[PDB]
Amino acid sequence: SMSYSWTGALITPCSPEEEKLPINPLSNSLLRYHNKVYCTTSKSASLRAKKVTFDRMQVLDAYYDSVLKDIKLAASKVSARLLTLEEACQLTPPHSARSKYGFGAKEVRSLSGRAVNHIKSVWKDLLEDSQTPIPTTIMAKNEVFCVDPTKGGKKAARLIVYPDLGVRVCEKMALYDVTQKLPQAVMGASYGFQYSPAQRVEFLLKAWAEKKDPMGFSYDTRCFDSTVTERDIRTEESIYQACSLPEEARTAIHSLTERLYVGGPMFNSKGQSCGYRRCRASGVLTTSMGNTITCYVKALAACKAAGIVAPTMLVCGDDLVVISESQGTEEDERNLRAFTEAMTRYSAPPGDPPRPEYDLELITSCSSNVSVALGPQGRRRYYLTRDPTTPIARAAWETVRHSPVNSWLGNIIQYAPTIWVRMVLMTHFFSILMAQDTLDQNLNFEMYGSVYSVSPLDLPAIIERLHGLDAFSLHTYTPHELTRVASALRKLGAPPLRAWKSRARAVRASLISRGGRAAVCGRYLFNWAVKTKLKLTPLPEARLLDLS
Repeated sequence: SMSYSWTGALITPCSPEEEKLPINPLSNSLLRYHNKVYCTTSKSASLRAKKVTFDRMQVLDAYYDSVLKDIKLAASKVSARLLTLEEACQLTPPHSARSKYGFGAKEVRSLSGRAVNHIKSVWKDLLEDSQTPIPTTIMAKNEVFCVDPTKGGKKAARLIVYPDLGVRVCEKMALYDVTQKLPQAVMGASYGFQYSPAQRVEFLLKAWAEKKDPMGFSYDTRCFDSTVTERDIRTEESIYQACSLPEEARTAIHSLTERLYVGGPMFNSKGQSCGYRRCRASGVLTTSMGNTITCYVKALAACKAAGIVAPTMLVCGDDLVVISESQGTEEDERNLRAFTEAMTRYSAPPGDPPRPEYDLELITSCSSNVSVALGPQGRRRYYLTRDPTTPIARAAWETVRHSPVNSWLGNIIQYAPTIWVRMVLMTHFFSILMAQDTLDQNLNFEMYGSVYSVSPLDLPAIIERLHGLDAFSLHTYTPHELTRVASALRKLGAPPLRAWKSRARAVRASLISRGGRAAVCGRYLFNWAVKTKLKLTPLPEARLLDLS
């Protein structure tokens, strides 16, 4: 019923937090310097807590029961195995929060005796005790954004709840294989985390075109993790148990569910008792899978209850998109309210009220949207994009405060064909790499389910294999996309696109001077910056393949 209960103890930081940069070397232009970027910190943790703390009223119906039955049948078609202790240790990222038991990721990844022995006792404890709640640590996330004076004030920090390192390894042993198969088995094409950008585009276009008169909407649940009830979480376990799993995993899964996922005591960085959770914990292995499947179920039952006609959905955690047959604007608005009302009954209230959309380009799925531009031959070419405000804000921050994993490399790769990646991010970072003389240096970034290491000097081949040769020749972007990029640059206080184009020439010229891979980067990545474009022929792209 109540998402959380608090003792009064504060949510404390573990290190001194920085909220603003001393200098922003991206939003600077000879005579115009700005710094509108910020990082969330502990100071806003109490605000967040108040936002996410409320009573959940949940009431199901025949629509829900029916859909859940279908999903459990689908789940019985899956088989999963226990992960080996070694396999689980090997899946532990390099710098994940150390344990309070005398070891860190380093020791787990190398299987040191202390870590291994501890994990074995934890796992054993899961098999014996299925009741005792596992303590969790709660902390405020430090994420970078750009002030948006019109939409509102600075965002409050997100809260992150997670168990000790030893428990996190045991989660993988029991549910990792499941997290890799279950969502697709029960959702099929609707499971969003299975598509590369080109496929996501193909999916959205295909969904929009199959309707005689399309209408779509992206649902946004207000504090989704906070809306999922204990009932929802136990139901998720029955869905897992529907699978074909070894008795030992079933035991651990039930324990993990009753002692962790369902809820439990939270402590701050100081060890003080902070409160009690009765909703989704943000830092557990099953959060992405649990949210996705629970959102799909509620969403599918909602569509039926509301009478949504021929719905095709795409789910990405708590982000949901529905494309169906339009019934006329009047009827579509009535159907959406009905949908929203049902979602609310299922305890999945909306943040921003949903509204019908009749232009595919304006529908945001998994944070992105489809747009179009012209290829070298002049034909239409579709690609995935998104609002660049946050992505660039973080690129600026990561320019000054160098982090272990870079978000900018990831955005460049995932959004290579976008005009904001080509004219801003690429021009900026290649200029910064040559300034520091670190072009061939490998960097780490994230696409989820991993951290990848790559050299900027290999970007052109990576981009061709991922998006094709057209990624270097798109032109004539839509007025909606150009406007959005321009708005983003204004809010950031960065120079306009035409200025980046001036700079791109010098970057391109410098790269070509260095010859080698750098020269390729210059000719391919900046062919847009010159009037007399070069040829551009296939590269040794046919020598790689990605997982994410």
